[PDB]
Order: sequence, then structure tokens, then C-alpha cells
Amino acid sequence: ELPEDPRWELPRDRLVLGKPLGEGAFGQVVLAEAIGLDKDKPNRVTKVAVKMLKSDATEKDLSDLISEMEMMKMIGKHKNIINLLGACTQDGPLYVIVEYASKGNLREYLQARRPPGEEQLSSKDLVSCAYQVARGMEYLASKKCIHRDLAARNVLVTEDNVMKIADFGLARDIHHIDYYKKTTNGRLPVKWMAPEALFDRIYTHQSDVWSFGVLLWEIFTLGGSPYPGVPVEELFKLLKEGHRMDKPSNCTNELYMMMRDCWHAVPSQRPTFKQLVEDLDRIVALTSNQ
Ligand SMILES: *S(=O)(=O)c1cc(C(=O)OC[C@H]2O[C@@H](n3cnc4c(N)ncnc43)[C@H](O)[C@@H]2O)ccc1CC
Repeated sequence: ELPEDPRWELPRDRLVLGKPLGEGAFGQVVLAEAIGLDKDKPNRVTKVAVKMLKSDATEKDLSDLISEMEMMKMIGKHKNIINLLGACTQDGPLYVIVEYASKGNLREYLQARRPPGEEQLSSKDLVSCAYQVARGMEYLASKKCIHRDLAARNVLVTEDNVMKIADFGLARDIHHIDYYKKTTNGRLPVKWMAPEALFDRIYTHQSDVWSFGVLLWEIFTLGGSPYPGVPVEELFKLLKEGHRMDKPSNCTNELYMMMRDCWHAVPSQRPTFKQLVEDLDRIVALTSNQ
């Protein structure tokens, strides 16, 4: 059984479970409606996302879920991250309630708004999106949190087009990861990892800045796939040689200098998220919406 925490505990009959949002091998997430989430307003419903364990689940699976929830509690609230909203831990299965992003992940979001060959994105929108992710990371970095898998897939979009970093409190042991394991879409995660993290198993804020650069590339290609057709072994050889991706079309020289700056071979020489936030702020201001 779990110890109760009156800070986040919500009654089970106050949560109306709905349709599934997706599964995996660890757990599953479902859409739901929560009544009286806020103490002040107990007669209004709020759409939320609920994470739970699956059927044949180990004690390790359960321990990881608890860890994720605990990390979120300590980290605190921020507009550009998926925030914790409550939990059902007593007399039943564990339910972790978080904010709901109705427009899916950033990759999907971008791909659906590409030009034809329903909604479109201006240059300012793209830069604004980048600015939001940098702010989220800046906050997370301030609370000593290292993401380890920052990518477009792990960034969700709300109904009012707000970017929110997801899966940041995840518990994933180093040296147990499969480099050859692919994603649901068919991409390899090793393609977002800084060289030092990929070869020497060293994760830091600076390694997350490297992944942010690949994320910038994903934004300006509207959801492109990095290193398409490149297997793991050839990826290693490209990184050892200093290879860097080419500048996407309809990207300014200034934004492609930023990407390169994030991909600096020496980790101390890349910009911090505090700096990235400042630069993107000035760029958003000067970028056309026409
Ligand atoms: S878990 O730790 O196994 C886990 C599971 C999932 C997952 O099943 O993802 C499936 C789909 O659900 C979407 N999704 C997750 N969280 C949200 C929120 N808050 N709003 C909307 N949609 C959400 C995913 O984007 C995916 O399509 C994901 C992550 C974990 C943690 C490692």
C-alpha cells in the first residue's frame, strides 16, 4: 500500500475515465474528466490525462511510476512543462493525474501543418515554438533536472497552442538502454544524444543543449527525421568525424548558427538555456508573421 499525501490526493469517484491515449510496455495513458479538481470550483469538469500501470506489471514498474510522480512534486509548476494535478493512491490502482495536451506531440503537430503537395504556421510561430521549449528547459535546469531524451516527440501541445515538455521526471537507468531500439514512428533515439553521452555515458545540462539543437532542426524542417536511412554504426562514424547536418531551407543564417552553437564539440563552449531563452526572445520580436 501507498502512504497518503493530502497535498495531491483526489477521491476516486471524482475521476471519470475515458478513451485511451496510447499504450506501451511500461504503462498506459487515458483521457479523463475530473470533477472539482480545484477546491474553489467543485461543480465544473476538467479534462486531464491519467497514467496507470498495465495488467501484467512488476513491482519495479510500480516503483518507477511512483518515482516519476515524486519527482514532479519536488520540481514545481511551470507553464511550459506537463504539470502534476493530483493522484488516486488509496484503496485501488495508482492513478497519476497530469495536464492534458489535446494537439498531440510536437512532431505530429508540425507534420499536420505542412504545405500541400487546414492550419498553417508562419515564421514567427516556428520561432515562438522554439522559445517556449527553451523556457521550459530553462526552468527544469534551474531545479537541477536533466532530461536525457529531449526531442520533438517528448514535447506536447495544448488546445491553446502551448508547448509543454513531457517525460522529464522519468526514471531510466543508464547502461540498460538499447541503442538499436526504435521508436513507434521508426526513428532511433541515439540521433538526439550528445557525443559524450553516447560514448562516455555522461549526461549534463550541456548534453540536453545538444539535443535542443537537433530539436531546432526538427522545428525548421516541420517534423523532419534526422539522419534518414543512417544506422547506428554509421551514426558513430559520422559523430567521430565531426559531421554536422546541413541547414534546412527557409531557415535564417542566424538560427542555423544557433543550431551549430548547440552542437559544439566541447560541452563547456555550447550556450546555456538561459542564453538561448534571451536570444530567441530578441529573434521572435524581429521575425515576420507575414
Ligand atoms: S509510461 O511510463 O509507460 C509512458 C507511457 C506513454 C504512453 O503510453 O504514451 C502514449 C501516447 O499518450 C500520449 N500522451 C501522454 N501524455 C499525454 C498528455 N499529458 N496529454 C496528451 N497525450 C499524452 C503520448 O504523446 C503518446 O502518443 C508515454 C510516456 C510514458 C513515460 C515514459
